[PDB]
Amino acid sequence: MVLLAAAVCTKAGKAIVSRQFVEMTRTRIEGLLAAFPKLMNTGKQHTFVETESVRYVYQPMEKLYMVLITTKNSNILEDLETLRLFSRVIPEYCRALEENEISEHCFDLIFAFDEIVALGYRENVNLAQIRTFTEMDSHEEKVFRAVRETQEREAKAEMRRKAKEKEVDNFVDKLKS
Amino acid sequence: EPPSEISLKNDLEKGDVKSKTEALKKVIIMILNGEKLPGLLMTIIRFVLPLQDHTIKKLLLVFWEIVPKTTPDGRLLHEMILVCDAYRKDLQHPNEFIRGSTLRFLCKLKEAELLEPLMPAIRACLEHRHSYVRRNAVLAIYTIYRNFEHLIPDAPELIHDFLVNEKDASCKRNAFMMLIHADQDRALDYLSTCIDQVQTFGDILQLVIVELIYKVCHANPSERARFIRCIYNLLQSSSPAVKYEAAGTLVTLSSAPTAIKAAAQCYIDLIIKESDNNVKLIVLDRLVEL
Amino acid sequence: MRILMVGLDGAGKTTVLYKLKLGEVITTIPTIGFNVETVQYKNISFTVWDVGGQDRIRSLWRHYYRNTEGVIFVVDSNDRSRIGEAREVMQRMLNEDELRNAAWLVFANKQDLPEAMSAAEITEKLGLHSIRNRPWFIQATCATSGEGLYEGLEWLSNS
Repeated sequence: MVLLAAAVCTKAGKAIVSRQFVEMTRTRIEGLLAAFPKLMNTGKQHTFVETESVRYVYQPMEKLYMVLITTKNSNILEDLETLRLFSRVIPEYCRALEENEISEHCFDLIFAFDEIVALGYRENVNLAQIRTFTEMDSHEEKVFRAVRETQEREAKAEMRRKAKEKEVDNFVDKLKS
Repeated sequence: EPPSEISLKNDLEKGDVKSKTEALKKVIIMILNGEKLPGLLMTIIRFVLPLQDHTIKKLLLVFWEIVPKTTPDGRLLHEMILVCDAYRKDLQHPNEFIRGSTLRFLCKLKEAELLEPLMPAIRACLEHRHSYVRRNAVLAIYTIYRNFEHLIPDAPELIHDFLVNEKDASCKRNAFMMLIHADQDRALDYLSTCIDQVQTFGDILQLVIVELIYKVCHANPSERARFIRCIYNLLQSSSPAVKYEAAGTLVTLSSAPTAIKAAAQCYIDLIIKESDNNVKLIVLDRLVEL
Repeated sequence: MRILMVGLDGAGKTTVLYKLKLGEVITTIPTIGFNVETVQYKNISFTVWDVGGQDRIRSLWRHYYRNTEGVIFVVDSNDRSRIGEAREVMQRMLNEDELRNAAWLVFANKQDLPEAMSAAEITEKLGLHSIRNRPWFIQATCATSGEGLYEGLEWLSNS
C-alpha cells in the first residue's frame, strides 16, 4: 500500500466517491476526513496540504478535487502524475464529468483505482488497454468456443440418444579515517 | 402484506442481467446504508451458480467482499464452500484474466474453508505464464501472511527460490516487498548477489531495499563492506526519485563532514533544478531538522 | 425442473454427472457442492444439483427445500451399505410434500464397478417399493453404462 484510500472529490464538503482499501473502523476515519475536506479549513489556495504528517493530497480539477492521502515521505512527481492522470482518465472511464455518469459507472471507476494502482504502485499506461484486462479478455473466449463446442457435440449426439432411448575510494578513505 | 424485494425479483427476470444490474445498484445503495433484509440471497443463490454475467459477478462478488461474510448466518451464509467450487474452477479457470481478476478479488478475499484447496488451486495458477496472475498471488499471499500465514508455512523460501525462477521486474518488485516482510535474510542473500547488477536496473524494486536496511542497524550493525561496495555505486544516483532518496538514505546512514557535504550538494543542485515549491519546502524541513 | 442428484458426490456420483455433461469424468476434487447444469428437453431445462450427501451438505439444503420436479438417485451399486440407513433418512423426504411433485428415477450406477442387487432387491431396500403417489418405474444405469434411461425419463416429464 502506499494509500489506504483514494477518494475522488467534488467541492461539496464531500468527496464525490471513495474506496477504502482496508476496512476496520468506520467512516469516521473516512467520515472525519470527509468532514475536514468539505470544510477545507477555509484555507485559501495551494493544491497540497499535509498537515500533521498527513499528506492530503489533492488537485483541484475544477470544482473537483481528486484526493489521495499519505503520512510518511514520498517522491513527488510520480504522485503528481497521478493526480493529473486522474484528470486525464475520467471522461473515458465514467464518461466526462458530472457525478451521475460516474454514479452509473461506479463499478468501473472503483475498478479503475485497483487496476491503476495496486497499493500505491503505478501499475501501467494505456487506458483502453486497461479496459482489456477484465470484462474484456480473450483467453476465456478461445477456450469457450472450442470447449463449448466439444461438449455440444457430445450433447448433440446425446440429443439423439436421449431422443430415441578510484573515486569510491576517495570517499572511503576519508571516511575511514 | 407484500414487499418491493419481490419487485426487484421480477425486474431481474424481466431484464436479465440488465435489470439485475439495476438491482445491484439499488442493493448497493441499500447495502451502502448497511440495510437490507434477507431473502434475495436465495435468488442469488439460485440463479448464480448456473449463471455467467461476469460483470455482475464482479459486482456481486465485490459486494460480498465489502459486506460482511462472517454474517450472522455463520460465519458464512453457510454455502461459502459449495458455490465456491464453480468459482474455484474459475479460479482454476484456464482463463487467466478471469483467474487474475478473481485473484485480485481474492487478495481482498479471505474465506478459509474455501481457501484450503484453493491453496492448491492457487499454486497451480502461479505457474500460469501471466505475470498479472502471478503478481496477484503476491498480494494474496501478503493477505495470507497476516491472516493465516501458516496456512501456508513453507513460503518465504519458496518465494525466494521462486525469485530465482523469475525475471519480470514488476513481479520482482513485489516480490521484494513481500519478501523482506517475511524475512529480510533471503533478500539479503540475494542482495549480495545483486550488488553489481543493480545499477542496470529499474528503480522501483531498488527503493524497497532502502527502507529495510535502515531498521536493522539501530538494533545492531557490523555489516558494512559488502554494502559499501555497492553503495558507492549508488553514488551515481540519478532519477529524481533516486536522487531524492539517495541523499536522504545517506544521511540516515551517515553524518560525517564528508557525508554532510555529499548530501548537501545533492540538495542544492536539486533545488536549483527544482520547481515544485512544495517540494522545496519539504527538504528544508529536513534541513531544519538537520 | 429442479432435478436432484444426491448421495455423496465425489465418488463418481459426480463422474456420473460429468459423463453426462461433457462426456467427461470427475476432474474435480470429489464434490460436496451444487453442481449445475441445465439440460434441455421438452424445453424444460433440467437444473441438476449434483450434491454430495456428505455431512453438512446433506444436513443443509433448506433453501433447496422448495418444491421438486425431478429425481435422480445416482447409485453406487457397490453401495449396498448406506441404503437401509438411507431408507431411514429417506422417510423424511417422504415426510416432505414438496417431495411428491416428481415422477421419478432411481438410477443404479456403478454396476461394472463391482456389482449390483435385484432391481427389486433394492426396491424394497431403499423403501422404494412403497410409492405410488408419485410414479415409480425403475431404471438402472451404471456409470460406464446406462441406456433406455430416457424411456424412464420420457414417461417422467410427460407424467
